[PDB]
Amino acid sequence: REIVHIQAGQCGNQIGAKFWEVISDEHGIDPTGSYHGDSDLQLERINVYYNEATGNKYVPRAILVDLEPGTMDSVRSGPFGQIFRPDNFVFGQSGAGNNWAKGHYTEGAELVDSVLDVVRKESESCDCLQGFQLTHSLGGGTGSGMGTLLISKIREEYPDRIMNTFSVMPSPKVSDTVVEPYNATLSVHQLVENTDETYSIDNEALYDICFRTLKLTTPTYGDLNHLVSATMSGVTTCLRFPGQLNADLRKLAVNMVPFPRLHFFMPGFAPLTSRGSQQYRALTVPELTQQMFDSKNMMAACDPRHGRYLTVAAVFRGRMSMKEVDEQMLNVQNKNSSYFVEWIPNNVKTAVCDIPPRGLKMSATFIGNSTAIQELFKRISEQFTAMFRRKAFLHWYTGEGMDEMEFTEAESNMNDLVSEYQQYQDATAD
Amino acid sequence: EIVHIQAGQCGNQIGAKFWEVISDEHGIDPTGSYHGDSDLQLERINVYYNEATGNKYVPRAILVDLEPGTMDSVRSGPFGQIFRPDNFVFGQSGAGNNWAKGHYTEGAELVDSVLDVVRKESESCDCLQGFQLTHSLGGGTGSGMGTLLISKIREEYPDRIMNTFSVMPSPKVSDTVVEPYNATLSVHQLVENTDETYSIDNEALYDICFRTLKLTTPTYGDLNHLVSATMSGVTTCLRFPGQLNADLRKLAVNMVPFPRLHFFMPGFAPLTSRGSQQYRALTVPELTQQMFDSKNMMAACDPRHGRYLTVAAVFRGRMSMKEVDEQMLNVQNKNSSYFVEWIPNNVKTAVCDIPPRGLKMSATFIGNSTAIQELFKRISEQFTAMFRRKAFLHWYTGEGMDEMEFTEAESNMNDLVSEYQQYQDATA
Amino acid sequence: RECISIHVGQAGVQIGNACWELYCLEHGIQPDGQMPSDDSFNTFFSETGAGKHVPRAVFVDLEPTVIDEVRTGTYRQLFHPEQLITGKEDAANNYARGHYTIGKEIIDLVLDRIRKLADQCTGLQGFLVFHSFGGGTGSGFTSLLMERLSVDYGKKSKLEFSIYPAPQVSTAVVEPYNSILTTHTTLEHSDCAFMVDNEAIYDICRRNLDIERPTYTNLNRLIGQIVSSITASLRFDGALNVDLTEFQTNLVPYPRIHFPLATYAPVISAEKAYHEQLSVAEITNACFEPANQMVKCDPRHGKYMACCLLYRGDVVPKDVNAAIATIKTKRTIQFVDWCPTGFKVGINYQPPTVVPGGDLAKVQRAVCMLSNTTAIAEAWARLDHKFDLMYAKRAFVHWYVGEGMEEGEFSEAREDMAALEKDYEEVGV
Amino acid sequence: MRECISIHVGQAGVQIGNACWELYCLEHGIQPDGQMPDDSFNTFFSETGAGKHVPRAVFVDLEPTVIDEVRTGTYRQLFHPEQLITGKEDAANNYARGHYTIGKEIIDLVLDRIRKLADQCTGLQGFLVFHSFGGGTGSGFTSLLMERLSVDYGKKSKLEFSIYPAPQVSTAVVEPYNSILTTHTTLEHSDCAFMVDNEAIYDICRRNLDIERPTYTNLNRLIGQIVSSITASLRFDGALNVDLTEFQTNLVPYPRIHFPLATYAPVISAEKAYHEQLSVAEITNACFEPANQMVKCDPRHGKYMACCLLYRGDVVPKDVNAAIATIKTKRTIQFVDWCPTGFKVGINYQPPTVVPGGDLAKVQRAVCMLSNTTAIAEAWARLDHKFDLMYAKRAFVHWYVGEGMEEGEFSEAREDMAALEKDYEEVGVD
Amino acid sequence: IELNKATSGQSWEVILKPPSFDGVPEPSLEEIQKKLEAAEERRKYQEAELLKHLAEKREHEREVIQKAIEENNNFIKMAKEKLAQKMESNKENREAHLAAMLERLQEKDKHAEEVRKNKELKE
Ligand SMILES: CC[C@H](C)[C@@H]([C@@H](CC(=O)N1CCC[C@H]1[C@H](OC)[C@@H](C)C(=O)N[C@@H](Cc1ccccc1)c1nccs1)OC)N(C)C(=O)[C@@H](NC(=O)C(C)(C)N)C(C)C
Ligand SMILES: Nc1nc2c(ncn2[C@@H]2O[C@H](COP(=O)(O)OP(=O)(O)OP(=O)(O)O)[C@@H](O)[C@H]2O)c(=O)[nH]1
Ligand SMILES: Nc1nc2c(ncn2[C@@H]2O[C@H](COP(=O)(O)OP(=O)(O)OP(=O)(O)O)[C@@H](O)[C@H]2O)c(=O)[nH]1
Ligand SMILES: COc1cc2c(c(OC)c1OC)-c1ccc(OC)c(=O)cc1[C@@H](NC(C)=O)CC2
Ligand SMILES: Nc1nc2c(ncn2[C@@H]2O[C@H](COP(=O)(O)OP(=O)(O)O)[C@@H](O)[C@H]2O)c(=O)[nH]1
Ligand SMILES: Nc1nc2c(ncn2[C@@H]2O[C@H](COP(=O)(O)OP(=O)(O)O)[C@@H](O)[C@H]2O)c(=O)[nH]1
Ligand SMILES: [Mg+2]
Ligand SMILES: [Mg+2]
Repeated sequence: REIVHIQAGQCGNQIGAKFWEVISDEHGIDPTGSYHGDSDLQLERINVYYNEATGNKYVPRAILVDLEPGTMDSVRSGPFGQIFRPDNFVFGQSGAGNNWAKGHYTEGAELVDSVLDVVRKESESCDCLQGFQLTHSLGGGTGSGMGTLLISKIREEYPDRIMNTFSVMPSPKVSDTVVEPYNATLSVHQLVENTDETYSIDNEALYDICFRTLKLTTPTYGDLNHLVSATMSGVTTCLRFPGQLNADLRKLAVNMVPFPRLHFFMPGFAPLTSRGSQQYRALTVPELTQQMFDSKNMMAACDPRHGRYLTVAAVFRGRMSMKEVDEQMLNVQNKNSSYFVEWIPNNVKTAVCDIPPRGLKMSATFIGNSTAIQELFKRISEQFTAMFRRKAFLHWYTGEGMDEMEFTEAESNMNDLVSEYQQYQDATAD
Repeated sequence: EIVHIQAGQCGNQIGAKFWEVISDEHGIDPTGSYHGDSDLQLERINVYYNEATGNKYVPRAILVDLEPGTMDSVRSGPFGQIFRPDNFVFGQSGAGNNWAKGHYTEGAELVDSVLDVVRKESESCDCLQGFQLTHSLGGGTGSGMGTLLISKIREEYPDRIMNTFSVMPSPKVSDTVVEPYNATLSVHQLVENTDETYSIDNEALYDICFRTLKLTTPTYGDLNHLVSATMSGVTTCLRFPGQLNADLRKLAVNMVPFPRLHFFMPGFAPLTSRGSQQYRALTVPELTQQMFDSKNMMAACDPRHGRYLTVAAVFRGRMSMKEVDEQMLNVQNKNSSYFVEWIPNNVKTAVCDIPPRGLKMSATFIGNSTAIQELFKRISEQFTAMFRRKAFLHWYTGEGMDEMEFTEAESNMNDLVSEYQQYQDATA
Repeated sequence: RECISIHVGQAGVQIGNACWELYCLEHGIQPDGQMPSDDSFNTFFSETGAGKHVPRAVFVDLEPTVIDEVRTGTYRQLFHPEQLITGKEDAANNYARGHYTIGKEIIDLVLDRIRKLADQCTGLQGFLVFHSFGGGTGSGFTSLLMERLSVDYGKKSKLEFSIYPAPQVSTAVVEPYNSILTTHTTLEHSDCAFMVDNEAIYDICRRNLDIERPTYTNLNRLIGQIVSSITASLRFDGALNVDLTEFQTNLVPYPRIHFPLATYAPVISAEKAYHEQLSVAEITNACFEPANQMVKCDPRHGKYMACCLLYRGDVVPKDVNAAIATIKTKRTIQFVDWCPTGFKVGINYQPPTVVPGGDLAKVQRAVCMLSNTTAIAEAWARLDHKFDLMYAKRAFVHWYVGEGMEEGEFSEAREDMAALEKDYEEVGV
Repeated sequence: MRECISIHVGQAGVQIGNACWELYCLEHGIQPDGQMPDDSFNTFFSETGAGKHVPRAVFVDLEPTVIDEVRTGTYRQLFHPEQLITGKEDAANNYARGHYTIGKEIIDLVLDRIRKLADQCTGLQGFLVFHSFGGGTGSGFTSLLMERLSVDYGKKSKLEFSIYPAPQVSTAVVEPYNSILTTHTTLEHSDCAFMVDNEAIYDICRRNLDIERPTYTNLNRLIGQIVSSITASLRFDGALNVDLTEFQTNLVPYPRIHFPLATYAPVISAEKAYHEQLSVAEITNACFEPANQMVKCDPRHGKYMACCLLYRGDVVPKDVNAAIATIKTKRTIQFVDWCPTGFKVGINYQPPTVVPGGDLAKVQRAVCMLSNTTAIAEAWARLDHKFDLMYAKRAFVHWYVGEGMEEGEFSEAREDMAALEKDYEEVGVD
Repeated sequence: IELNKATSGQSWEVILKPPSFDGVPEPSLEEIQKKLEAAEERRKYQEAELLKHLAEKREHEREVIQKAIEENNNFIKMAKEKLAQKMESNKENREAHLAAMLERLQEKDKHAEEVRKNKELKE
């Protein structure tokens, strides 16, 4: 039934607030939290993300978290901002200093218990809690550190529920914060054990998309965030909108996840629009199918053609021909057949929603479990191993009473995931 | 005096016809009252009917079924208003074409209920001869309970005589696979528990309807018409006053030379079609040779493959006793190879001046021929077909049974066939 | 002087129905017991304080049916209810059933009727037993009774009247079993036995009485003539065969060869124009022709041991002796060495009475003929083989063993019938 | 008397039940309230002192949705609220959740309701179970239920109407697992099972009804016509014929060989104009063509151990015989040498009733051919392969194991399946 | 030659040829009853043996209907006992998986403490 959402750190709140903006508009909810939409379907599954408050008002089941007041205040003073319950804003002052160990162990643990106080309170108001949803950067202090601390602390309290995350992968293309690989490596380990499914949102891909495709010379976070928000409404569509399913976070996990550690998903969107740019004319059914499977459209900087798909899920939005949709979908896995495991029969599922996204008459979202993702980790591990080799910026970490051995552990944990990814890539039916 | 038990779909249907056929011959209208012409009809009425003064004539019959269906058919039937309500002994769980259900589990529950009825019906007789059962050997009620009843009756009236109208199944008529299992298990019980057994083969009744009667699509009504015809013809000497003056036990003493060999080949001439059409009289030889020919036998055996141990032959209507006797001795002098020589004057002929309904001259035949082993081999083959692979056997073992009981049934029957092939080969 | 006539089973009862029918006619008794205005007829009738003459007879059968047909008929009044003994169910054509089964049950009750019949005698001559040969009642019961009559009323005579079975006349497949088993049991107890071959009677109702398929009534009308023609001297004031003990003397020399062959003349029908009624020689010569024989055998081939010619009605002795002279003139007719060649003639002057409104017509002259010839063995051999074919393969035996009797008693009976057959060989030399 | 309690498990089960139940109401003049203007239908319908007729049925599901659609439905009044049992959390396509974790919580309450329906049975024949092979409830809960009724009702007759998964008709990656696990656990507890291959139903709509993309409604209504034909012999009583259980005896030679193959004819589009009507032999021949089979298999190549024809509408033996004879000459219908060559025939009086505002047309005469062919074992073999493919790698097995199950259960279930395949090989030997 | 003369009767011997050879030849109730009673026994014994066979056949039925019942109260006993273990093993298993994953999380909660402690040690 219901989903409890946690947004953490600068990026967590930044992406979270836009997700909340996107979906509120989709559901007929205005910034004051009142409803004035035209379709009953908007409210049909509203109970997933919104608490039906007093005076016929709807208010997100969302907890906002940071070890700094900064982003927290911008959100509060944001367009919708007022919409969120102000009791749920669990904020600190200390800062996490783009240091995972400050977040996960020191400054972060001081606020963690206060966070769970609010999370318990939102879990109470549930007829049947489905699970949790976390938005965070794996390169900061709060996002990476305290976000994974919360995972571990929620996981203890709600083992039975689903743990789903939207994790944003660091890139030099975006942030000259040297230690970012360290934070990303430590978080990935925590994720590999504590979440059920993670949508890997690579800032390398995001910059490249805005830059090479969208032709944005100097793309902003606003520009990258728009793609993340596009993607999120996409992935969450079947959960929010009524269709032919039924519509569970668990059912998706059971189908999309063949092996436990391997739950990092490569999202992809089509069409790729520029932030606040009025749409030209709509894409045809094949255009959507083609684009959706293009490396150029992938939310994580990996080539799907350099690997094999264990499982794929595709969501089509708008009032388009499903016979055409199905014709194309098969054609694709009938030529590209060699990019899909023979040992997972019928590994590509397809959903259609007549409710198109704002400003798009027709969109398609892709969710794939590609061994290709090992490229993402390899990149991180490479950058990590470089600094670690040097024992670079390591007193920032050991200064939080941490261990060098914790790093060597994390390093190997990253490597084992690549060895595991490659294992099934290579693996044959015979 | 005679008590009549009818068991199952077949048994009650067969029985209900015999009861409606004889009631016409005896002047008993479907409301149980004498309206006949001559007092010759009432002369031996006490064999089958009781008085409920009345006058009211009630058939000395017990209606037995493990499910209601068939009973209600008779209740709603034409002659139905005739039977004692207190004599419809039925269940609700129908045995469902399982010898095991009928004989063991299900029937056992309804058995004592029926027997108490027969106890009552026997108190009202000055001197009973024995019992008469009409039942099939392919289903559950008539096949299993019918045998079980016979056994419990044997146990209650040892001295009384056991007469049966057993309808032998065929793969042609009916498609219930299990049939040979039911049949063989019933046969095994008949060999030991009855004294006279009229072997009516459905294979034969269908072929008679199909080929001879030109009946393109024969019905049960059609098969049953031929059975009812014979069932009245074989009981002509019991209910009709002639120079015979005989009964069920004298018939047994004279027909059955060896205890186990007691299965008779029924036979009727002419073979009348339902409703249509009568016309034209039969010559004496026409009536005689027709009757001795295989295309007139209710059992599917060629009598030219055996030797007649004993023969009984009732002729009805007005005819020259001379001509009939002349024709019998002519036939015996012609086909002497197929009549046992070591049993003198083993072909007996009876007469009755009152002819049957519609046909003004008929002749019923009862042969105790070694050829009947052909009917058993036919059954034993079908049994062993399924049995070697142990097919459908689960339906029986589920009812508390053992494979041993199937082995025995076939073995006891295979022994019966080997028994017929002793006197089949024997001379004088 | 007195005589008890016992009628056993269906056959004997029906035949005895006819005999008393004829005696009532001859003596002038009404079917009610009364009579109007020689006396010796009493040797068969006992008087009640209400002038009625009750037949000294006891009718037994194991099924009611047959006897009810008497205790319904005009002759119901004749006999008392005690003398007509009936059972619930017959011996089902089984000798073992009649003798061992249904026998034991009824024996004493039947004997008691005979006792109370006997307790009314100045001296009982003997008994006259009527029965079939092939019936389960008219064989099993009779033989059991004959055994008891020999112990209870020992020394007294026995005159058996048995019906020899024939195909043409309602015979059953087990009849030869019953027939010999009875003869083996009824052997040491019978003083004299008269066989009546049903074939012979049947034939005579055809060729002479013009009835193609004769009824029991018709067959019985003929039987009774002979039976009455036998008892002629007992019921009247005759000289030849005055007592039952005369038959043993006059016909039976060897004790076991006690089966005389009878011959009657004339056999006349009513449905035919009148003509000159036959002379003595006419009816005498007729006494040697096999066509008029009571039993089916060749007396032309077989040595004799006795001969008696029993005349009735308008007969004259000179007209009798003249006919005896004529027979020896053309035919020689063989006799056994140890026996004198000659007849014992006896004439009873009472007219031959015929049933009013019957197949048999009015006659002034009649002659029955008793003769013991070795040729009677030819009648036994016919039966002995029928038995031997069935027993050879044990067909039907099960029914007899089932009623108690031993398989030992089948061989025992035949073995004895094989000795009786050799007795006609020892004599017929 | 001769009572028959229906059980509908999961999404597929319930929705097929509704299709069945509306048709049943039509067949017996029953109005959606219960009232109605052959006492034989009582085998399926209980009657109250008010004159309302209630089905002898139970709708179970681990989640509300599907059952709620009945509860607010056009037949909300047709059942008791008591007899429509829903959970709060689905089995998320997991047999181990249906069977253990989740269904354990509902089982007792369900059996308790089945018992209350049972207490109203003067002489209960048995049970009819409608479930999916695929769904976590249709698989796990069903098995749990069958297991418990075998304890509860002992050797009482249990029938199945299972829905064989097809890619074309929804389906999920893990369905082969759920399919194999159920068959195995259910095997002992089932007297006889009617397998329905969703692809066949799909292919029949697509070809005969001309439906480019068939709706569950289009499928389910089709299925209902086949089921009502199988059950006509119980809800109707005719002199003509109609006599199941007797069929069951021919169909089942050995306990484990209890899955007949149904071939229904005719499926006619409610737009085929001139048509009106067909001959007995036309429909009798239709039965022998594969394009009419309920399960996709090849009986032309296998052997037969039984053949049963269930006629309805306007059928006279005269021409049934004629038809049967023409067929028996042709040598493609090869039976085993251990059983006879006759076809067991049953004829109904009540013409096939068609759903107002439906896809099928009104027929003068319909036939359903139940037969025991060795070729059905092809469906097993098909399912098994997909099982083997995934299991070889243990793809998705963690989900089962995590819910309490053991790897052993899969092997046990798989060996059973293999023995069942051998059982069909062995049985077809002459 | 003569015999005797009577009322409505008479008699006389007639000799035609003389006899060649002059010379002529060349029971108890107990034992009938002993024989009758003897056969009655035999009829009564075979009846008794036939009664014995039916009694054994009656017993047979008792045993078969008994097996059918016993076969059910073994099927139900198994199905139930199979269920007992299946439900129990799953219980223990799922709970142990849950108990292990919490120890692991509490184990990592141990690490946290000693890190906060190691920060203090450095200070
Ligand atoms: C080979 C045997 C077979 C089963 C048979 C009869 C059965 C029959 O007549 N049956 C089976 C139900 C009842 C009956 C008939 O249809 C109502 C009526 C007229 C009847 O005789 N009914 C009465 C008796 C009756 C007599 C007189 C008038 C009215 C009724 C009965 N009630 C109950 C039991 S019998 O159908 C024609 N038959 C040739 C068949 O064609 C059958 N087919 C088969 O057996 C094959 C093809 C070989 N598998 C089938 C298609 C019907
Ligand atoms: N002549 C003649 N023979 C008869 C008569 N009744 C029977 N028989 C013959 O006697 C033989 C059979 O004997 P039954 O007396 O009828 O039989 P039963 O056993 O003594 O008597 P039931 O059992 O009561 O019939 C056959 O050869 C018959 O033909 C009759 O009235 N006259
Ligand atoms: N014929 C048909 N197939 C269906 C239907 N619903 C689902 N299916 C099939 O059943 C499978 C999915 O199983 P479900 O019944 O939906 O699942 P469930 O777990 O039992 O129920 P839920 O948990 O409520 O979803 C797939 O193989 C589908 O093709 C239906 O109404 N008709
Ligand atoms: C109750 O009905 C009958 C009873 C019997 C017979 C019979 O067939 C003519 C009947 O008609 C069916 C009978 C049978 C067979 C015989 O030999 C095989 C025999 O010798 C003798 C007979 C019968 N006896 C006579 C002399 O007909 C007695 C038993
Ligand atoms: N796309 C996106 N990435 C962001 C945003 N803010 C920060 N990042 C990325 O997140 C990382 C730093 O994480 P941040 O959220 O600033 O740190 P934290 O607040 O201490 O958890 C870098 O790799 C940045 O590229 C944002 O709003 N959008
Ligand atoms: N001749 C004939 N056979 C019948 C009749 N009814 C059923 N049968 C046969 O009976 C057998 C099955 O037994 P049935 O009487 O139906 O079942 P029961 O109720 O268990 O005795 C099959 O071989 C059928 O052919 C009927 O009226 N006449
Ligand atoms: Mg007798
Ligand atoms: Mg499910």
